Amino acid sequence: VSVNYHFTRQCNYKCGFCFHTAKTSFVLPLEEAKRGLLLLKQAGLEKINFSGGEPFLQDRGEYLGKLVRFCKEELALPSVSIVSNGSLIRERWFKDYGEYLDILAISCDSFDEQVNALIGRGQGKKNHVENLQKLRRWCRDYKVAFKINSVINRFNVDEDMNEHIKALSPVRWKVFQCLLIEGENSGEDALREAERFLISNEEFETFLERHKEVSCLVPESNQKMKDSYLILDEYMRFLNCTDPSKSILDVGVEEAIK
Ligand SMILES: C[C@H]1O[C@@H](n2cnc3c(N)ncnc32)[C@H](O)[C@@H]1O
Ligand code: MET
Ligand code: SF4
Repeated sequence: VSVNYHFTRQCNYKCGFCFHTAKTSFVLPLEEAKRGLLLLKQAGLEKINFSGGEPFLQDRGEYLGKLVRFCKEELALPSVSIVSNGSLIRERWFKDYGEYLDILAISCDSFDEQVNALIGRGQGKKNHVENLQKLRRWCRDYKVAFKINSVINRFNVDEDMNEHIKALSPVRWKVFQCLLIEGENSGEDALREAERFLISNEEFETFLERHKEVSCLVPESNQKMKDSYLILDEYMRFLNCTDPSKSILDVGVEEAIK
């Protein structure tokens, strides 16, 4: 019914906890991605979420825009979403592709710009929060629903974001407990080592209680992510958050799900 397509692993940020790291530079040929997306449509997909990696990095966002247009215009998917760090989104992308996009979720873990910088949620300019605010205004002007995703971690577990989130008035505020995935952000050879970012379930629940007045908050605990977050990787193989499947481009959707 719903799928997270991490179609690229390249990114311009350096988030210390990143759980889907730059292990490859492979992106499928556009027509191959279209072929697999059609299979998903034929298997009953109704909601697609483009992720990564940074979705807007590949071909300056043009690759992503073509797949978004394909999903809306050719596959007639009623819900097409992107999750992005926001830093590379050009207004021209909205002009060219925004009519095909339902939802843009921007990842922002703190409203203290210095906290984002220290976490690696940036590329040096230390203006990640201010960019989030501009993207809100573009979503309003181009009629795209705006969501914000935050990873709750050691450095923001005590932050009060109530007034900041209410002022941004997002459709949904998705709040992820920092998640460890072996081979991604855990291991001597991993590109990231996220252990120092982790928080306990009790700490996570405390953050949620602090923000109980935010009615658009939606929590994503570790257990929820393990139970319900499905990944389609850059080869269109299925992965979970707990070897990859065969690619749907080889064995089809059904055999790949097992
Ligand atoms: C796809 C979503 O995953 C979030 N994200 C990135 N790394 C982690 C992690 N270690 N734990 C939980 N969420 C994470 C991104 O910030 C984005 O919002
Ligand atoms: C592993 S996160 C992938 C989506 C995007 N890079 C973000 O952080 O919002
Ligand atoms: S979590 Fe950070 S480093 Fe990882 S892909 Fe998203 S923006 Fe890039």
